[PDB]
Amino acid sequence: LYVEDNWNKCDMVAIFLFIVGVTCRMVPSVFEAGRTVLAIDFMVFTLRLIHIFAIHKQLGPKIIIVERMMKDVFFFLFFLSVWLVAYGVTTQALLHPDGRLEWIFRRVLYRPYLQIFGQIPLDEIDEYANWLVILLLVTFLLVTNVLLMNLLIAMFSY
Amino acid sequence: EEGRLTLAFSLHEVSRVLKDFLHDACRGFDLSRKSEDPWRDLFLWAVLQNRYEMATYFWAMGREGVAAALAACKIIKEMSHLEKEAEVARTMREAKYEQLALDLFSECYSNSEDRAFALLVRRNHSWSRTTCLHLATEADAKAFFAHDGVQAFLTKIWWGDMATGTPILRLLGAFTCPALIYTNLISFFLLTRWRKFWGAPVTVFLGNVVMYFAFLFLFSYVLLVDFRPPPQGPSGSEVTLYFWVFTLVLEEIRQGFFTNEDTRLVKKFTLYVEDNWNKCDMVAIFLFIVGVTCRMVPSVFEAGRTVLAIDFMVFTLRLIHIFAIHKQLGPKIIIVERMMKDVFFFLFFLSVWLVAYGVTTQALLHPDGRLEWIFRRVLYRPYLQIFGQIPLDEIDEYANWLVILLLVTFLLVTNVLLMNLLIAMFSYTFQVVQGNADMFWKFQRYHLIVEYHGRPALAPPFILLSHLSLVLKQVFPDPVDQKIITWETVQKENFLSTMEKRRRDSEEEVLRKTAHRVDLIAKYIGGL
Amino acid sequence: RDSEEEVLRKTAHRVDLIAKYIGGL
Repeated sequence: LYVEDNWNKCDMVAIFLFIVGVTCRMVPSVFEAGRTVLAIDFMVFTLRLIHIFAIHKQLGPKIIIVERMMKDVFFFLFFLSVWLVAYGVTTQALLHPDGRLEWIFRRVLYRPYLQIFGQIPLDEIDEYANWLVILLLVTFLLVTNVLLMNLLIAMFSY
Repeated sequence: EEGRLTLAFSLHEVSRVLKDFLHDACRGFDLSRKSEDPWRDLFLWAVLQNRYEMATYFWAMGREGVAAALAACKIIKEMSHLEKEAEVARTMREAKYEQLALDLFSECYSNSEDRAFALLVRRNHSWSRTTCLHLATEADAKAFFAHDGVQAFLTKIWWGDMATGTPILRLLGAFTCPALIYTNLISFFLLTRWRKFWGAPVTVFLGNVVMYFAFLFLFSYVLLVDFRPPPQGPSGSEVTLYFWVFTLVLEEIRQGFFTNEDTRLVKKFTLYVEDNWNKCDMVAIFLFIVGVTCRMVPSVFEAGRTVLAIDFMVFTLRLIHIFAIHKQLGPKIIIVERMMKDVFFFLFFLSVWLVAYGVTTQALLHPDGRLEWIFRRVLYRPYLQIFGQIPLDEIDEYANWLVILLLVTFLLVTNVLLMNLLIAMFSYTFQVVQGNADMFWKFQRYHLIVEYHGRPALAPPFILLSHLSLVLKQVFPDPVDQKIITWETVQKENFLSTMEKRRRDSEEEVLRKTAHRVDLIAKYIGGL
Repeated sequence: RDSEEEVLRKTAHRVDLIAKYIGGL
């Protein structure tokens, strides 16, 4: 019944991460790995702090509302991310005929954080006329991702 | 008239009206012999003429009440879609031959919950051997498929073995574990146990979805790095991806045309295309074959690359259907699909507004003969000014241009208001359409469950060998059903009796009865 | 007891009783 909680599991995984990191901290060869594990342990510790709303009448139930929404939010966000990655694959395999896996992955990540955050690199997204029509169709399709975000927030509020 | 033109009424014309209506009543109707199952005959005779009271009466003495109430729903729905005087049509359509079957099945399922599931799969004796589900799907009985009893049936046929109890975690984890491990994990010569544990629908679902992901990633990498010169063209990509997509199309056609029976080919073809997602697969295969034909033309190399790279987009957009079975997420898809029809139009007009703004700005501030320059600048401003980039070096310059830039910044808040209107109507339509979403999802789940029941366990690659085995195989009880019939009748009359008791105990009847008795006793006492 | 359904049923039954009695006469 101790483990039957969800937050007791939070504390358990937190202590596990911290002890793994403190064991890595004794290995001079894995110095950076220990630093990484402690710096994620800190994140789980500071995420533990959420329970202090439980006693506040005004704010308290908002936490459990969010927790209820989170179960569907994770799945829907995962699929939306798969859609975004598919869009990235289409763009990369069409416009730019990048053998470095680092190049492909980092460009797909940057376009998710530049084109979806307000950066249209016309120097790399607009170039002979077939590529222009392709860029047109991509800008055309982006409104579907906007609709997907609208669906997300609508179901979230419902 | 048509029958005599080919080469007053007997029963042949009647039989033909009915067979034209349903084709489930194909037997149909010697003017002397005593009729067989006459109460049905009277049900029909009184439901064709749209007579209600005599119809439900004649029904309340017949054998079945989820076979016949659904056939009568279909018949009156068709006739109401065939009426001329719209008053008669609106009268017919408001007859409710559906609530009767839904009610009889509710009361027939609460009482046993395991005989009901022999009622559905049953081969009805009086209506020429067609299951209650056939009749229920012809009538488009959305209000019947949404019935909790039928939903539990669809579940127990979805899983198949250890039906209600198989958590998704242990289910997915059972991938590699052997027979006895499954026995210790999920309930259910041991080769037959492995068959009964990996022939069920849900295992076919997961197997085919895993093979689908593997197909998409193989196709991605072979569209990315397997474009060797047109001398070889698609070298490693072509063989694999072509084999896969070919067997996939073969699976689609087979499952489309070789599943139910050997009915009319044009009808099956038209109802295959009558979907929206069958059209998705059709246009996908068309795009892929166009691209693979372009891939043989060394002059249009880039065009083939483009067509394949759009084909990939339509393939990966096909993946959306796998939410249909998830209760929590399922109906969100159809909510979005409902909103999309208005979303497309409203977004198109908003885009026209944005382009008009771009034209005003370009024709005012910058007096660009290159069409490329104009179009690309209008596109960039839609992705820079509406995304957070105000180029003051090109939007601010002598004072008239300054006032113009001021007015443009002033007007931008109207586009902000337009976006607010968009999201507001978007959120409203969701609550507006949240009603029928559950019923539509239930219908979709039925179609999906029977679909995945139909197919074998092999994947699209192994679907070749599966269909090979299929073509190879193509190359080479009265007492208990009588018991179920009697039980059906007993439950029908139970339902009728309790409905009549509840109608008697209605307080309107009580008040009218006591008022009439008060009037009688008052007249009597006034007589004295 | 004060439920109006019980009140209505009680008064209807009493009306039926008195009606049967007065019809007997």
